[PDB]
Amino acid sequence: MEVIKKIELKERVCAKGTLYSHKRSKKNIYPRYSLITIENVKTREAAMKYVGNAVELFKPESTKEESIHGIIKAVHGRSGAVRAKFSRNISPVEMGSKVYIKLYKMNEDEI
Amino acid sequence: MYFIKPGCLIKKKFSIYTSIVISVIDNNSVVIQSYDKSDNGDVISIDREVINVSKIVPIGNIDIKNKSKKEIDGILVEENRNLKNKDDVLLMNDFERFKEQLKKEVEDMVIEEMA
Amino acid sequence: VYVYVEEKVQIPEGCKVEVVNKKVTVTGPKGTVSKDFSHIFVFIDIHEENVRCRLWNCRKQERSKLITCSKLIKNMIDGSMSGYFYELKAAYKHFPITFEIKENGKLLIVKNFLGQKWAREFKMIGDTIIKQGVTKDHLILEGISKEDVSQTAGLIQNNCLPKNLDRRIFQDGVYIATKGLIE
Amino acid sequence: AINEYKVYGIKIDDNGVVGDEVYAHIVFATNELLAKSSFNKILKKQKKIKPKNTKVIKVEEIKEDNKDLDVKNYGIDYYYKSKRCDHKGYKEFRGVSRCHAVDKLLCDIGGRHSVKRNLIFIMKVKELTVDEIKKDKIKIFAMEDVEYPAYRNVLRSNKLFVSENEKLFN
Amino acid sequence: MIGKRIVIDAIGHVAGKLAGHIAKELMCGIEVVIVHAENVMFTGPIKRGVGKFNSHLNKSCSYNPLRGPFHLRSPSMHLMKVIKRKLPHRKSKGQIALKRLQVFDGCPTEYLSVEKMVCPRDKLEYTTSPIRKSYKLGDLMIKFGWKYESVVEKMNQNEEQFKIEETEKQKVKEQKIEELKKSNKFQQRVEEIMVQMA
Amino acid sequence: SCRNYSAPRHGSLAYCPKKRAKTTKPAIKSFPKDDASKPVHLTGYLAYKVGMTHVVRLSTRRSKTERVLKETQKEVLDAVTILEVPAMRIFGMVGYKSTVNGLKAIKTVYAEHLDEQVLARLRKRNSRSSKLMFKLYPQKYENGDIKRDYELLKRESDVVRVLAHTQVSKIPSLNLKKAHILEIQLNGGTIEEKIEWAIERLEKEIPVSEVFSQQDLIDVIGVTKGKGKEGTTKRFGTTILQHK
RNA sequence: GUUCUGGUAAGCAGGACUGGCGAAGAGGAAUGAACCUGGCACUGUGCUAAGGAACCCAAUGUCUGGACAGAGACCGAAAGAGGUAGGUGAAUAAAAUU
Repeated sequence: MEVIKKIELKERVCAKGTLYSHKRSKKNIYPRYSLITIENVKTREAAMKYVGNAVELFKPESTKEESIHGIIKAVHGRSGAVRAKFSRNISPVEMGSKVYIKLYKMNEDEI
Repeated sequence: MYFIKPGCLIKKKFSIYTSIVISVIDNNSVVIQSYDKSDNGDVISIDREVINVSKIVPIGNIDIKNKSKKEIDGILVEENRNLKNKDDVLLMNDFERFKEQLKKEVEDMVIEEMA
Repeated sequence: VYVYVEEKVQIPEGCKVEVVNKKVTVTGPKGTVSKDFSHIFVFIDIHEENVRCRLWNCRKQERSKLITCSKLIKNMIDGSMSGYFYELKAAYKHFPITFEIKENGKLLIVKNFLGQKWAREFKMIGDTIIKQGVTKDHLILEGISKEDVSQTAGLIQNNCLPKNLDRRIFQDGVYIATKGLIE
Repeated sequence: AINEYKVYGIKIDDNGVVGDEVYAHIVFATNELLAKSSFNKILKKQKKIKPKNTKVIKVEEIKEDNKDLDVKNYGIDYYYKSKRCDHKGYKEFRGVSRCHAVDKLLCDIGGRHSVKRNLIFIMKVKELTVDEIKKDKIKIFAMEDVEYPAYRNVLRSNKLFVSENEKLFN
Repeated sequence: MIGKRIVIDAIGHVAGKLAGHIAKELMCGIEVVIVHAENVMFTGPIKRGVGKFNSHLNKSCSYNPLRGPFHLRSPSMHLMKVIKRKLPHRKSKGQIALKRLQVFDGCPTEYLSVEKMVCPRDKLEYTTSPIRKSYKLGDLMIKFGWKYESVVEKMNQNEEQFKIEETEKQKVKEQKIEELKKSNKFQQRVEEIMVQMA
Repeated sequence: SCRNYSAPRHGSLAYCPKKRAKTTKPAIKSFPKDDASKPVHLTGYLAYKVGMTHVVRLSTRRSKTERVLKETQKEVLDAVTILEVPAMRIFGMVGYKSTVNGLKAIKTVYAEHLDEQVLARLRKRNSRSSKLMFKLYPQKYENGDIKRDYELLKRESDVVRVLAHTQVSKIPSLNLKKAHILEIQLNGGTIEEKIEWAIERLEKEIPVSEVFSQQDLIDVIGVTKGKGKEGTTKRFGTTILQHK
């Protein structure tokens, strides 16, 4: 079963993170950008080393497309969180989900 | 219990190396001589500083009833000579790390059969 | 703010004391007593044949608690070398009060107070025992713990007074006459 | 943080240097602009020269040495404005500089009397020996007779959750 | 992350401070189990706590009490309602989040073996001064009609038995293995397996 | 504005909402405190209401302070109710365990032979059955399942209760062919003693004389007479309004 | 907002000066015509204001003093004692005290 293999392949090679919010103020949301936390990264200086890296959301139960790709654009706040952009806008139903950080840089056009 | 008095040996918050108290100012502040090391190329530096007591942890005592700055630098470099920033497994190259891993992993396979 | 506060109590020849945490326990001729000081912020230890309390950098109302702690420890030591006593005396202008001791000195009954026909029953707290005095109107209480002894005596005194009568004409009662250490 | 400056200045009219006097003023302030402000304030109250007739010729910072961070005793004479009137007083402090002494007073009065730093005025700062000390507070620390243990616990790690069996504090 | 679980021992933590940290995790997809809810600590005298709770019982719906507030009387359920109101519970996202939480008085038998976490920033001895009073939630709730105190004392005695047995059972294996591995019979086979992997 | 004169409320709010009971047969829901200091005994029973009559009794009750010399004796007429109580038969037992959510049942164990009257409660319509109800259970006696069951009850239980049914066939006027079943608690002794006492008595008949005696005080639980839908004047006792 | 006249006053009646709402959206004071920031065609990337930074809810921590009242963060007078932190001026002193 290909899904079980594709997971183990990704698990061995990537860092792990979770999606927790869109970019927002107290009143309005900006769904083009999403906010991520990475496992053991806990300062803004530590987080700067990931700016530019590729990210992937893998979803095996999906009928349309099994994974969405994206890129980390900027650091956010002072405790090591980041801001990222994806080829499609993330649904509110997909918040709380697991994200993979891929250890190589890509250009803003590739996504 | 230890006491904060001239010659107490202290560590600072989230730090591995020892430092030493030189004078007591008030019921909450002290003057310390502080040791630290640049991981960029083993460059050490020792200097004096004023600090609040809520950032330090006592661990022991020495004399220094009378000494000069250059003497206490000597005391400090001896004291923390053995210590290190990080476990070597994270510093070495890939093949060396794997070689070290194998030893542990094989030893378990022996123990689980021998027990 | 006080820089340093210390208080000390000396352990006599026959006595033995231990400190587990903030519980302090005492043993000696008359028996054993213990008390827990976990509700006070203080440092207690035993050093060179003394019991020592200490604090640093404390407020005015914290040092009052340290001192109070030290006086309670002394009462425990004293009470262990000899117990304490309290003396009670019945007083009456017309109706003679009468007393019964029951349950080996653990229960006291009072009868005929101001001519009342119903009885009153009082129970002894902790180690305390009740005994007959020099004439029929006197009672004596004896025990190890100054707290337990004095609390018992107080409860008797506080209940055996007139109610809804003018106390400067009706002067009957049971009163605490004498208190001290036993010889 | 607080710094020490010394400001110099002269009078001018429709023409230059109208008096041959020069006036000086030592001040503790955070920056040069707060220093220059004080110079204007004192001139207008002790003399009657308003800014349009003044020129500042020099501003200098004053700095000590104290390479070994040696601890010294200082006495300070001050006043402050309350709701009632102006209140004078004297207090004693310990530190590694005159500025270290002065920053501790400003903090003290703000804590004890609810006053913003701009309503406090320093009159005199003097360095003292052990025989000179007047009030009770610092004398024990000056005579070198103090030790005490730690009351505050300190965290071992930056992690939010840790295993029950680990060591938690210091 | 969805699919992660965590077990928390509630003893010695200040109630309102732990609750904030827990609520953030529930919103990030973690499943949380709290154990020992009867040992959480509140600051101040118990006298003040009693008055704050009396003012709460007085609140009710004027025209129909079966709509009005429900006043819960178990330590587990009380701490549950403290966490509930630090989440967006009037909306679906909060209702999903709440169903990831379980709270127990004592420790149940299915959770004796599992390793347990703690939150150093919220422990009383870090976050408060020593010179002031405090009380436990188990001490307040007996005054407002909780009826299962004794059941929890019996549970607490089973835990102590399991702790001593497991520690005794561990220390023997530690001794056994450490004394074993110094032997030649062990150190020989290291070579015998390595001959076939070098 | 405040009302003109004071008066009490009409009816008690201790019984609101006043809804209809679910079925006609009551469970004893609360039992008196156990005491290990006494022998094993039962705490309840079932009865049927027959009717009323009156009696005359002698009495000598007066104030202790009444100064009258003579030992006065006086007749009093009193109304009384008669209840019929045929012996109940024991047919099983239940053990319970204490939890943070109250008492919960662990297991139930039944006698080897059960009566037609009790099996009739288990089906809905009496005259239409294949009667294959408990026919496979007796094997559990041969297999030792019963002996394993008693072990579990004896090992882990806080409260023990027996199951008993009533012999309806003795009271023909009821027109009833299904027995009534009640769960009754045992007080006195330890769990082991309680279980042994029960085991000795499965299938046997306990007379009412085991449970109660003359002059005893008892509590009676029942469902009242029905009266249909009714207005406020009768349901709560409110006054009738002005005639015009 | 700053000021004035009549009235015990009033979300009361009536004038003067400089900006508003009327005819003004957006972000902030939980909510509010008029208050704070600041004037609007339509898109994209960066930065700041006012106001925030345990959790609801995007971003939070540190240092030094006070304070124990179901207090305060939101909140009433003349009159006062008690507890505690500091200033100044009088004494006395065989630790200090008033």
